Amino acid sequence: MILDTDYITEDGKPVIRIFKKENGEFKIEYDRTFEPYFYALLKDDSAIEEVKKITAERHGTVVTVKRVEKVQKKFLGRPVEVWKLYFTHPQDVPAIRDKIREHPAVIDIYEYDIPFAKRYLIDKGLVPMEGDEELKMLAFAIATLYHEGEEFAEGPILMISYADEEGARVITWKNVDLPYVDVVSTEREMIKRFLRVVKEKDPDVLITYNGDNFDFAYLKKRCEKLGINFALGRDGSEPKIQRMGDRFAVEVKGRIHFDLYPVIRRTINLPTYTLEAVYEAVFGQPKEKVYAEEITTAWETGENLERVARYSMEDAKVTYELGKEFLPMEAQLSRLIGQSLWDVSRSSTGNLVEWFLLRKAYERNELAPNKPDEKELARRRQSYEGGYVKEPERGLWENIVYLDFRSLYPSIIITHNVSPDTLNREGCKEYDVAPQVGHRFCKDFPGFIPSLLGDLLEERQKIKKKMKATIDPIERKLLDYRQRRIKILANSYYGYYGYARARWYCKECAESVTAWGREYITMTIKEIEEKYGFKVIYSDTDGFFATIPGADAETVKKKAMEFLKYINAKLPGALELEYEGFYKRGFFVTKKKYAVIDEEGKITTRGLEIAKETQARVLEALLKDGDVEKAVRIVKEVTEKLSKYEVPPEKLVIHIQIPHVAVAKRLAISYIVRAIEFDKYDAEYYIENQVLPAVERILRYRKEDLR
Repeated sequence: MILDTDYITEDGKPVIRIFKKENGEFKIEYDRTFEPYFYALLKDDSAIEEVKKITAERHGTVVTVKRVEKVQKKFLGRPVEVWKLYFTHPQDVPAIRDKIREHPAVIDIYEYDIPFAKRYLIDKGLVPMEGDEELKMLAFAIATLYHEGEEFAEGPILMISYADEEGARVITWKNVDLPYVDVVSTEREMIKRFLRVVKEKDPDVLITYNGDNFDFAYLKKRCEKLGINFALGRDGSEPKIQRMGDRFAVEVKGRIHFDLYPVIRRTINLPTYTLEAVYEAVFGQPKEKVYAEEITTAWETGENLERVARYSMEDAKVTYELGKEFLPMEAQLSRLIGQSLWDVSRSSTGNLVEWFLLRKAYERNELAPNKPDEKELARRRQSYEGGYVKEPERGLWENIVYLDFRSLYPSIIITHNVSPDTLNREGCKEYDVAPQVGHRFCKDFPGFIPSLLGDLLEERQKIKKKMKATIDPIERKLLDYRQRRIKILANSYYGYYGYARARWYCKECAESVTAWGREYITMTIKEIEEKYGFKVIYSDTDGFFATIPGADAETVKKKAMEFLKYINAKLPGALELEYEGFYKRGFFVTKKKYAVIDEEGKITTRGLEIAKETQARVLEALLKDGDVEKAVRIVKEVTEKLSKYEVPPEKLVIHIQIPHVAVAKRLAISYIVRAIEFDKYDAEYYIENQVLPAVERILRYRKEDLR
């Protein structure tokens, strides 16, 4: 399995090394054959003699142009004559490329900012994270001592917790008595112990949570403070720090630093991104949290070190449990994109497609356009973004079927050949004009993007076919993660067209897909009402709900299957409209806020929602019971229990802490009322101001009719 690629300079010559676990042992390959390059397009091949003598300077050693060959590539669907400029070392390119573009006879410069390490993977066709070998993993986290005002990492570390397969142990420094805790000498010996623990297992993945911005920076500052080489790279090197724009990143050479925070950030939307909230959002188990003030109160005194050590151990366990969950799906993404798991885990969705396009561009000899210059980069961000959802029909509806579009936006791209190269082509025999926006796209020749897109969907079906007829469940899990990965990549193409930093940027293509998306739904938002009964209630992009009014619960299903076979033969090729599921009593209030049922309970969704109890008492009556007023009639009967001071009050309690911080000033942490106590009347405001969202959000009669 290829883990990563980079280069070392040897005698001023670059040497690509391919870190790869082959069989059960780690291995380093070496390739001194490879050499960097970029392209130049010029007026006449006369000045190629003048441009070869363009020289720059790096480290007081003059930079030269090594060799040059003339190659032919198709750029914007038409072949071009560009020159492949070779050089000796990779860092020669940033020092001379602007001076070659500086030449008056050179028109433009191409493929000059691709990292040398990643360029090698593309041009050599080497796909990372391939094969059936298995990677050793170990998760570790550090818990330290904190004081305000003090600079970063001034205080020492208290215990390094590490979790591998076969258990989670904790190395420490003070004396705590637990079967999974190791004490030794000082803060220095515990590092050399942990550095010993790491190399003994020799893992391929060092799993961390927020390790790019906390753990490694903290470990490094104190290691140099105590004069110890932090040997973590399998070649004896120390973890390198990348700039990565705003925040920083850390890589361990020979291994894969898998920071969970960036990947958790991409796939989940949470109010706070703490390990405890992340652990239960992914697995459902609560996780106790020991704070920075409690951790700096136990060690300094020695009182109750039983919890400060056990919290770090659990931090290690869940970071391993999360990494073991999220890494297998992130490995197929790297094998799909063709970059290291390190590069892929910290990449935005748009840059994932960019890496994937550069790969396909090289195989198909497509010259890659350049990144935007800074003037046009600020010009692309001003672009108007417009997506609209028709307002949902209000009321209570039953016997509903939800119809869904099979990959609407990518299917629009392949059918109409939506691409920057086919855009406004000259002299073509057939065009497709987009609705309202009016862009033309040639159809005689397939575009670069739509050709690749069709090769992705027609590669996911061929994989979903193979998921069945495979017996090993872990093998079905491999194909399950890849097919689920192709869909995300394909759905990122429409967003890539609007991506500002994108190379294959085409705002004309993006507006067309939205217009075609709007045209195709509204065409089928009707066409079902005029010919098949069936008036629609809710309708977002790629999906709409519909039902026949006052029809049988089964007749709608039998009528829903008839319309599908009709428009599926009416729509173009890739446009497939599919059947998702059946629903009974359901209501819709403004776009994107809805709650329905199926046929056996279970609130299909909420998308909108003491009071935690009252709100669930409004939902079930509105859907399962389906009575009209009742829910309004019921909440009006909360004042009879709450404002009358006659409902069990010890639920008024807000068990959530960090009225605000005044009870802490009063207690110079559950509470209800500047009180704790309890066992004397409560407040006449919570009954309305805390149940208003339990009603007004869902109930849209008079909001004071419940008062």
